[PDB]
Amino acid sequence: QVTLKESGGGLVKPGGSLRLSCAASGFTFSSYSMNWVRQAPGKGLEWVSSISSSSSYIYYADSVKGRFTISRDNAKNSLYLQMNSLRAEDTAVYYCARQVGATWAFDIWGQGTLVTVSSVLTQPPSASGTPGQRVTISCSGSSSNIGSNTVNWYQQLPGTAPKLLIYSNNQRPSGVPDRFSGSKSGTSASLAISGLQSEDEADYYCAAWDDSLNAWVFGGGTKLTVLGAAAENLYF
Amino acid sequence: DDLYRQSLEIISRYLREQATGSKDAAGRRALETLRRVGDGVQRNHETAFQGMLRKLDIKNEDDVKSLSRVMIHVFSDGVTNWGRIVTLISFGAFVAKHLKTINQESCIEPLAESITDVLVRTKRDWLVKQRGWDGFVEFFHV
Repeated sequence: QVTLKESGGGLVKPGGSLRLSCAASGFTFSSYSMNWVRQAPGKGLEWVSSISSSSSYIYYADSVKGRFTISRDNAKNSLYLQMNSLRAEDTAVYYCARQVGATWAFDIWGQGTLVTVSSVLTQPPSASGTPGQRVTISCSGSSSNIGSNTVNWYQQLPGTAPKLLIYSNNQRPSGVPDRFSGSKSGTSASLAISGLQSEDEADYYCAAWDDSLNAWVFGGGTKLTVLGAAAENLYF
Repeated sequence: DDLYRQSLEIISRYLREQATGSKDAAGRRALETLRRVGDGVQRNHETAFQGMLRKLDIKNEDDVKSLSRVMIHVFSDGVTNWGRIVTLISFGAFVAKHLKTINQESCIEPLAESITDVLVRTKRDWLVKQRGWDGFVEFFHV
């Protein structure tokens, strides 16, 4: 079983410190780049930090620079996040995610850990449809992100961790139905669901690497509602 | 330049062992990958590499020096990827093998310097964005 499991979350006071751990199983950890992605309650995904296989290349989001330190111990299959000078703005579920070497997609995600301290790509906030209908979700970027690099799409069902839906603009991983499709044109990208199903009611996020920011940029997310959907698509 | 030094160490140590025929932290993992991917490219492109070596006509020290100068314009079509980089290094290993058979083993180090010079000079920005040698390892992981 290929898995990631985050640890170390909890309640901390502003100005405090907390260390997160991420335990990797079922794969050769030392051959993959790893990332931390967080999500404030009721809000979108925000990339935090990334570290290459041998720790030679490290990157941070502007909002955590100087306060957060990412590290890894390949001998323990572990990824760490040292968080100092914690602010209320850092409250979020923190996810550990594995990056594919050939595509840079985040193919494996942990369940997340809650830290309680007490958008460069754009997407419509909502989208809706009846079952069987075709819906489209756009993702707007610019020269240094979508215009220079590939786009990835993630799907997050309510109460679940995000899952890889599309990679390299239009490629589907195993386990993703052919009803989902993606496209990239200029600095824009789009996700199409051809024949809405009950299970498609989820939040959808686009993401791309930004050459100017040297950061991963996530879209604000689109909440997809399936009006009049039946449990497991069985209409009685 | 930590990237040129690291790349030179990786490419030279790989070309020197390919000629000799015997195997000698981030650089350690990159070398293991280059040994697997590189030997594979040389095995599957042996006929194409034989034609390229015959065309270049390498018989002495000066022929390696001329190859060194023509090297800066190898990626003139604007196509950049890890496949193209490993193809240059693998062809360099193939020319390093030939150099050992023509009793010109001293030519392996300037050949390694020229391959490294072109990669770091014309592709530095690309290599840096690709996480350099960590990126190389992660790209070819199976």
